[PDB]
Amino acid sequence: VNQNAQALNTLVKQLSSNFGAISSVLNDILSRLDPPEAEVQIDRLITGR
Amino acid sequence: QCVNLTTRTQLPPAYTNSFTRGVYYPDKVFRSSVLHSTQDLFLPFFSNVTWFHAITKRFDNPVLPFNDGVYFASTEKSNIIRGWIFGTTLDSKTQSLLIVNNATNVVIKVCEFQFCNDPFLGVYYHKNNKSWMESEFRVYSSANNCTFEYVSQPFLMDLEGKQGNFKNLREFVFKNIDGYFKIYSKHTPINLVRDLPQGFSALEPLVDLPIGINITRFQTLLALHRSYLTPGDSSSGWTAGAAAYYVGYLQPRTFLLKYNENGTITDAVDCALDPLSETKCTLKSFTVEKGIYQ
Amino acid sequence: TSNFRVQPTESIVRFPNITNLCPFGEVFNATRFASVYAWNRKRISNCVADYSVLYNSASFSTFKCYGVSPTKLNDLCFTNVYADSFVIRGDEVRQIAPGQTGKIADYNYKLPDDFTGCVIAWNSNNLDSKVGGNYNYLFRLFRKSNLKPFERDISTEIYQAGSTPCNGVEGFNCYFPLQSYGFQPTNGVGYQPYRVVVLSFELLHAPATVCGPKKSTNLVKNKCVNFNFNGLTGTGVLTESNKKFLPFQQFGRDIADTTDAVRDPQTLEILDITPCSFGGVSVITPGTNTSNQV
Ligand SMILES: *[C@@H]1O[C@H](CO)[C@@H](O)[C@H](O)[C@H]1NC(C)=O
Ligand SMILES: *[C@@H]1O[C@H](CO)[C@@H](O)[C@H](O)[C@H]1NC(C)=O
Ligand SMILES: *[C@@H]1O[C@H](CO)[C@@H](O)[C@H](O)[C@H]1NC(C)=O
Ligand SMILES: *[C@@H]1O[C@H](CO)[C@@H](O)[C@H](O)[C@H]1NC(C)=O
Ligand SMILES: *[C@@H]1O[C@H](CO)[C@@H](O)[C@H](O)[C@H]1NC(C)=O
Ligand SMILES: *[C@@H]1O[C@H](CO)[C@@H](O)[C@H](O)[C@H]1NC(C)=O
Ligand SMILES: *[C@@H]1O[C@H](CO)[C@@H](O)[C@H](O)[C@H]1NC(C)=O
Ligand SMILES: *[C@@H]1O[C@H](CO)[C@@H](O)[C@H](O)[C@H]1NC(C)=O
Repeated sequence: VNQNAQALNTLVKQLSSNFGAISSVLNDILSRLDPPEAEVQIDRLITGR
Repeated sequence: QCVNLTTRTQLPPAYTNSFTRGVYYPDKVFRSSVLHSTQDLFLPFFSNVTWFHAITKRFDNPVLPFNDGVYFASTEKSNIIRGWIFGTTLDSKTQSLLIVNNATNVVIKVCEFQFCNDPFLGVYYHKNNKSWMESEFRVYSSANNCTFEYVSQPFLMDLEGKQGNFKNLREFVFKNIDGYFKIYSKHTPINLVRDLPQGFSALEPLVDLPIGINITRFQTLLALHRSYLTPGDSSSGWTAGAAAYYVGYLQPRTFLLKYNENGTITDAVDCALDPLSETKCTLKSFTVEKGIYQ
Repeated sequence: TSNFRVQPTESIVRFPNITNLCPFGEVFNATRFASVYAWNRKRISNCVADYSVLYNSASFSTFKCYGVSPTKLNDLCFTNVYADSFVIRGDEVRQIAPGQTGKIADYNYKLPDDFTGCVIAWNSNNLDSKVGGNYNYLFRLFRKSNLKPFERDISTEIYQAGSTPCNGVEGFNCYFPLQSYGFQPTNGVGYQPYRVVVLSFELLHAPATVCGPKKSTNLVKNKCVNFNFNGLTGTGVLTESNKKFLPFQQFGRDIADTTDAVRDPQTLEILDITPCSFGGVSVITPGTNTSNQV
């Protein structure tokens, strides 16, 4: 039980990482930016997750 | 005007220990029933804090370095402590903050000041009518220019000397980050006289001001008592009264904070105090079972 | 086979009720601008700013935004916007930007590596050209060390090129770091003066002081809706909450980083946010051979 809960907690906590982008929230990247500039940072987030 | 006070005897400084004091709310987010790790400027646990007691005449008004931050704790019973000045040089060449709680109200003015050598607030006591009225304002000579000013709403306080014991403790944290002067405050009723209490109480944010000035030195302001009993001029005819305050300095540290169901900090773990605290940090818990841990 | 999701019914925008306008007139329509070595900084707060104007009008020479897109500036709420004003040469317009080292960048004005703001520059040759030479604008050339970002130097001391310390003689290998621009109408376009303003804004969890000219709508509850609380965009179900926010707190993050509670700007109410319904969808079949029912 402890191992399963720990694995899930790590999986959920991993969403907060930037992985190199400006922010870890997609809704913030989608605003503040035009698609050609947003696509690269969305790519970085996709690769990390 | 400025007068250099006399009849003051210098004594060696005194030091005491801060037992789990100086913890404040780091940000404005609400969290409940969690253990949260924060890296910020904090007062390390079990640390030397310089203790000043005005009682020789013990006119304790020394200029002190600001450093990265300040934790100021005053045990008060007669409102002797009034305010503070914060200035790089304080010679009117470099602009200086002043936060003064005068009889009428709190006044937060950032203005170039020609500060006096021995600033204070002289309150006079009359025997024919038993009352205390502020009369002397020796903080500064003149104000060249006032970029920032603020006067609060008027209020009335006793301003009367008390012959009892210290009954209230006022804790403040002052910081200058990102051109912002942040003041955190709290007050707690305690009956201790000469000992800093050993307990935990978080400090809620009080005010964030966009002062945006360079500070490397500060000074406190006291309420001077003058009456018929004390004869002499302004430099000699006075008595200090009874007051006590403590000064400590902030350092960059990591803390583990526990929130309860109501979202209030109840306990904290200083991460680099000793190995057991480091294991508590690593395990993200306040209880550690038997074994060997990396 | 697939997945099931409930879709939003409507969208709601809740922005603070401020009718004040931001003093862009003082910034751009100023009769005089300071020198590059001492740039002028202004703070703009508690006002509504429309960036649609000043972008499609006045024929600004350069309008370059780092970290934001101008079309979206109407839809964003900002905290503590700063405006920096100075006058430079044409080619130096390139130097003032993230990276892009140059004499102006090295010794006059350095932008931070991580920048979120808009640089506006326009040609003011007619205003700042004198037939005898506009010498009121000066620039720094010789400084001991590279400037840190968002820092200015006003020290005027004789620069020592090599050995033989100057001691205020301005002799051989001793030059004044400050030199006067010579601006005349009969000059090349690259040599013509240019007026530059830099708008820099900080995105912070603190309540947003400046907000775009976007209207608000009525609150709706108990339905899957889109919400735009102060630039915080999300989709979910809003309900009344019993969480006990302290007055300084505005958001709630629960255990992870996602927001689960919020404070309505206009009515100061605490709202719990829940995700819309989702789940898998499965098909039970007895086999196409037996039947086609599922
Ligand atoms: C206090 O002493 C300083 C230094 O000696 C002097 O400049 C100042 O005039 C004195 N102030 C008085 C005597 O009021
Ligand atoms: C620091 O704390 C220790 C605790 O034993 C004390 O002896 C000492 O006087 C304090 N001050 C300094 C400057 O060491
Ligand atoms: C306190 O300061 C305020 C603001 O300068 C002033 O208006 C008021 O008269 C002062 N009161 C006293 C007791 O000096
Ligand atoms: C400060 O005051 C002096 C004297 O009135 C004046 O000459 C100077 O320009 C002022 N400076 C500022 C920044 O207001
Ligand atoms: C503040 O002033 C002190 C003394 O004048 C100086 O050493 C320090 O570099 C200054 N800091 C800033 C940020 O200007
Ligand atoms: C939270 O506040 C309520 C209301 O005062 C109180 O009854 C309750 O004991 C508090 N919870 C804790 C853990 O102190
Ligand atoms: C400057 O003044 C002109 C009128 O002379 C006006 O059209 C323009 O909007 C003004 N600009 C600002 C930023 O106020
Ligand atoms: C405007 O907002 C304030 C809170 O900031 C609120 O108290 C007030 O009732 C609102 N007025 C309107 C026009 O809704």
